[PDB]
Amino acid sequence: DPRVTEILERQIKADSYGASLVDLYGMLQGWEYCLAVAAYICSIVAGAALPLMTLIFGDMAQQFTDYSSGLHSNNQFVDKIDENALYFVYLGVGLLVFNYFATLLHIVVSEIIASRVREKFIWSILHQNMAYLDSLGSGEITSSITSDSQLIQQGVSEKIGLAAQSIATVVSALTVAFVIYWKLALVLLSVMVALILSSTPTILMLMQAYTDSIASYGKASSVAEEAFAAIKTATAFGAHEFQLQKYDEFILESKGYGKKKAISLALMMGSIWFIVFATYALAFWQGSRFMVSDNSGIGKILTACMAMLFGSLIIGNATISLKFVMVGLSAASKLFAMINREPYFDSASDAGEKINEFDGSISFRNVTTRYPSRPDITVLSDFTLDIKPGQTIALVGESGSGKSTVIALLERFYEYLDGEILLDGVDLKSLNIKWVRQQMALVQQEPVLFAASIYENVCYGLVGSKYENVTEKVKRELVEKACKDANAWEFISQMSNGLDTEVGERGLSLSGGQKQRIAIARAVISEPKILLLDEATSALDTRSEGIVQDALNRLSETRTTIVIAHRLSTIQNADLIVVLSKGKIVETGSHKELLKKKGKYHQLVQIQNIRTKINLFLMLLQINKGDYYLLIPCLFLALIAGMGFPSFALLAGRVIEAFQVTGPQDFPHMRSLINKYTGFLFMIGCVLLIVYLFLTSFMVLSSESLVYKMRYRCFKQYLRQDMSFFDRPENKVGTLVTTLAKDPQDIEGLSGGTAAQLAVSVVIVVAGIILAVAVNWRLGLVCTATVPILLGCGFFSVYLLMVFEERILKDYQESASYACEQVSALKTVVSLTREVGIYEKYSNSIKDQVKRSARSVSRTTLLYALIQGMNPWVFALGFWYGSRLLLEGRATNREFFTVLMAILFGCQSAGEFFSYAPGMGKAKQAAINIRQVLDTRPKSIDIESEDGLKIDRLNLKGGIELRDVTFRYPTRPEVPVLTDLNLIIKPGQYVGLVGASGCGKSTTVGLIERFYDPESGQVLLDGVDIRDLHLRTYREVLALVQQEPVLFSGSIRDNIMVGSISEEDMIKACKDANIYDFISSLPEGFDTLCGNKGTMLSGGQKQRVAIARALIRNPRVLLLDEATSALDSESEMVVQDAIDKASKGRTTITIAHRLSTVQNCDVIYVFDAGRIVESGKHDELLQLRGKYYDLVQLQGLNA
Ligand SMILES: COCC(CCO[C@H]1CC[C@@]2(C)C(=CC[C@H]3[C@@H]4C[C@@H]5O[C@]6(CC[C@@H](C)CO6)[C@@H](C)[C@@H]5[C@@]4(C)CC[C@@H]32)C1)COC
Ligand SMILES: COc1ccc(CCN(C)CCC[C@](C#N)(c2ccc(OC)c(OC)c2)C(C)C)cc1OC
Ligand SMILES: Nc1ncnc2c1ncn2[C@@H]1O[C@H](COP(=O)(O)OP(=O)(O)NP(=O)(O)O)[C@@H](O)[C@H]1O
Ligand SMILES: [Mg+2]
Repeated sequence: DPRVTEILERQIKADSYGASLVDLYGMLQGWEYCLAVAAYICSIVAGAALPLMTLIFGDMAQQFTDYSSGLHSNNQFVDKIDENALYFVYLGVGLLVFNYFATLLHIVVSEIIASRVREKFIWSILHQNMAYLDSLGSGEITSSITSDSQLIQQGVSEKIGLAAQSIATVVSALTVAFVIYWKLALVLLSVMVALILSSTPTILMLMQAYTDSIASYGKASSVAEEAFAAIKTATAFGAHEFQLQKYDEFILESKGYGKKKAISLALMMGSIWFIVFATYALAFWQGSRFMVSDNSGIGKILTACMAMLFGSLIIGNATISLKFVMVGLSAASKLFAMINREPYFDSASDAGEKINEFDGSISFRNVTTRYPSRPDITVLSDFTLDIKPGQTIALVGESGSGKSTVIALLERFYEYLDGEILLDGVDLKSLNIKWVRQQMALVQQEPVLFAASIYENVCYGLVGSKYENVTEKVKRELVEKACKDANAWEFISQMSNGLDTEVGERGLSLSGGQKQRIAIARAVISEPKILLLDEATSALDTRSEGIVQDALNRLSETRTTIVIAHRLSTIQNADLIVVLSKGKIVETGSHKELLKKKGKYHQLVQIQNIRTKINLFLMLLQINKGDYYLLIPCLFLALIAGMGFPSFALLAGRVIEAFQVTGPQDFPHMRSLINKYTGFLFMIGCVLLIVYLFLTSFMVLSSESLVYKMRYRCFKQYLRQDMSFFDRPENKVGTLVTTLAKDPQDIEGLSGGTAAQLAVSVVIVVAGIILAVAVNWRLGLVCTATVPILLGCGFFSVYLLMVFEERILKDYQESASYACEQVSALKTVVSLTREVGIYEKYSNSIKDQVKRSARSVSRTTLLYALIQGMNPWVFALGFWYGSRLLLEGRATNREFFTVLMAILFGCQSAGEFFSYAPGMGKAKQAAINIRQVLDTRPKSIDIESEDGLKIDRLNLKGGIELRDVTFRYPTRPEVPVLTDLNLIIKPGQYVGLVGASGCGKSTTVGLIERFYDPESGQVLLDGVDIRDLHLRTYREVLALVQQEPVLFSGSIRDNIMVGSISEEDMIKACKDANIYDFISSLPEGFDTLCGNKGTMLSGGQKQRVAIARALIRNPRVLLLDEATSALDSESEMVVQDAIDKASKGRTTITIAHRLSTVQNCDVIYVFDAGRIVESGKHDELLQLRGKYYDLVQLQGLNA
């Protein structure tokens, strides 16, 4: 027990890992480290040189004020201005150079790190033991290959460079502000820190609201998942409003939390602007108060104020960039957990022995095995067997005996706890695993061919052979010979290219017969010593089976072979047959020997013989008409913003002019002016605050509303679709749930909030331009011509960042798809030992991709650096022109700084709208997908349409008639299920539809319920076609009891009343279902929760609840689609008691696999390939000695 349990956990134990940036940045080797260092240095420099613009602005402001006061001569003013303009030019050039190098080197280093991570991941995944790989959920490895490596690459991409730039900018801004003027900087820092620690409550509230909304939509998404999975039951019982009301109850909680989200976002975005203008006014006021003692001047006050705000504003950029770093580290924590895990079997190394002159003899001695997933069941117990060279052995038995467990033990996929497996007397645990797998050839039931030429697919089996590295002509001859010996040359010659044709997604797609023969050729070409045939003809068509079986027999006449045959006629001439029952060998010997013993083999042969004998924005705005009451004020607060920012610029210009003091004699007057305007700069600062407290709020509210509708309607548009919509491969339950999660959420980027923000930004930009032109037309015209440049730069910074974000995902697609292809077929890869070749191909692909990607990036990084450096040049031109204007008297210091602050506000307000650009990158896509979903309408089976003859209960006879019905499943229209089916149920008949499996007897339920319409033919209820009846009332007449009982999450009373068409009909139905006793025995009454929690119920009680649900509506036609073909024998009797009572008094159509139930049917119909072969009662069918007789004999033997 201790050793066994330790082995079973160690085979599957996935140890966790906590990754950091040390692990990610240690992927560099040697001279690559310098690149990383260089990148960071550049980033830091590109962040430290940015707040020097505040220094140069302060110096130019001081020069302008001094010249206006009359302190210095024209020549001095011109020379100083020109020197400051040169300083802007130098700063712009430096910003360009360092931004280029920082971005390029960060991207290159991220490419290198992620490529190393990808290589290590694929190498590690390929060489894990199969037990761990099976444990990994479906699609986990492919998601780690495709969508977890991009996150790692982003975490160390230019995003971390921008985070470092933001931190450096904050540090440098604080340093500049404290070095130039420390007293005012200290006062401003104290006030800002106080106002931030005072806004910590609002941030906490916003994060809480986000978390609560996420949880509420998680509950809503669980309701959506259960409805889609149980869409048949909901369609049959008309539970399309019940599911929608359970969904709407949870997407109305998300709206309630979105109202807190809106309030918190409005408060936070108002606090951020309160800090801005409060600091501005306080800086100017306290600087004037300190000037009466320091003579600091306007320059130092402006430098300190600008540096403080600059530093604070960039804190937001650091947080957004650091989000990517945190997400990347979490993805690394995942990928490094798997990369570091050591496999249970050391197949990567070359440790082990290699048998020379391998004969091909195998020996199992008391082999015992328990799978790691289920450590309590012994799948294989005391397995003993000896296979001499040349002996073809056959493993037979019922499903779950453990036949494929022997092959899994041989191939080292799983570990055997006790016993001993010997290859020519050498223990299997002391042999090289890759060599062991090379000495065998595994031919599975489902053949896997990879996306390559048939020549390459066949050569995939030459790994580790003596012919692995030979001249290509010898390889071509070998492939030709192997394809001839596999009966594959015949159809290969027919194809145009021949051996070079590409079998895979791209190129021709072959039938199982061709794919299986190519797999046989790939197996034979290696000349194996042991052949493992695991049902190589199980899924094959009967006609194809002949050619392939011939190939398999010719292959296996001369090698040690272990045949697991689905058809026992193929293994009659096997040298030895072993019968397995629950992992134990019951008998072994020749065909004639076992038959004379009349044991399990005799029964299996008899059953086989019997079976053989029987056989865009305006659209969403129009949808959300409610936003019309959130767009009447938003065009009035915008007007207020358009009259508040120009006023703010005017006041700022007046305050700067007030500082034109020649000496200490002007300090009193200045102070008075400073005071007065600083009052207005507050009174107009608060008004705008109020606007933000409303405006942002409305934005978020609007968005929330839209999302809610885009959820509700979308769900209401999925429940409307007919079953053919849900049969399509794309419309999986998980896919539809993910679409409901994503698209309604993502369409929030083109809501009324975006329109309001765009309108506000446009109004502010236009108001700034108008104010600048009115104040001084000579200056406003240049401001009008610099604003297009200053806005394009701000937009294209975001656009190029988006391009950098998209490149990572769009570039590693030709290579991630290859890895997902070779990993989705991982047992085939492992058994061929194609692990090294796949590693070499994938590594070469991504190594080429790195070199391509660096040169791809450099071109865009050039433009990004140019845009980043553009701003100081614009400021230099503006200041030079302004100084030339003050020279000629055509402008005033007040007018110049009013224009400057106006264009500053315009560019800061238009940069709020550009941050919406990434969102509209996805929202647009979402919008078009949602429009298709809303427009999707079922062809004929529509529940919402009120067109059709309604049914009258008084005249409702309840008879059914399928007249000349033929039907094909739309997914596979080639294969017919029903052909020319003529069938009649008279009213009140208890009819049973028995038949061989695959006869399409269960499709009659779908046709009567009108899940589908017949391709050609008619279905009539009481002489009236069902296509002319109202679907809702028709389905209310019917009732359905499915094979596996479905109970939607909720109380027992709710599930039982789903089929209600008074609290006493429900009791009566529960009594008729023999379930009321169990209900009264529950801790509570009918309020007990069943779905997904509460008192769990057995299959019998679930089926009885389903029967009561069907019974409440008092149906005239009860459709029992194998209501007991899921129950154990003991439970089946009470469920059958419930079923028999329901049949009395109404038309009942029972499809049953256990023909004991249908023994009391008035008329029994037997199906065969979709047509009614035999009809009549039980005794007459028995006397007929036909297909029903064979079925009852088969059921008697099968047990
Ligand atoms: C699951 O959660 C998902 C998440 C939900 C929202 O999370 C919030 C977390 C806090 C965070 C990052 C958010 C918005 C504004 C951010 C603030 C701006 C302020 O600016 C400063 C500096 C400048 C000052 C003037 C004002 O204060 C900072 C101290 C303040 C700040 C950086 C503190 C952190 C805030 C988003 C994202 O969803 C898209
Ligand atoms: C022109 O291109 C851009 C220009 C500026 C920006 C920066 C965006 N700003 C940080 C938005 C500031 C928002 C904010 C408000 N309200 C604000 C701050 C300062 C402002 O003037 C100094 C301001 O004027 C409206 C607004 C604060 C809440 C932060 C980005 C740009 O591209 C994304
Ligand atoms: N990876 C696994 N983890 C746990 N149990 C497993 C695993 N694989 C198979 N089993 C169970 O082990 C038993 C034997 O499985 P298996 O060896 O596949 O039998 P089989 O006779 O080859 N099946 P079949 O090919 O359908 O006739 C059954 O109970 C299986 O459900
Ligand atoms: Mg099997």
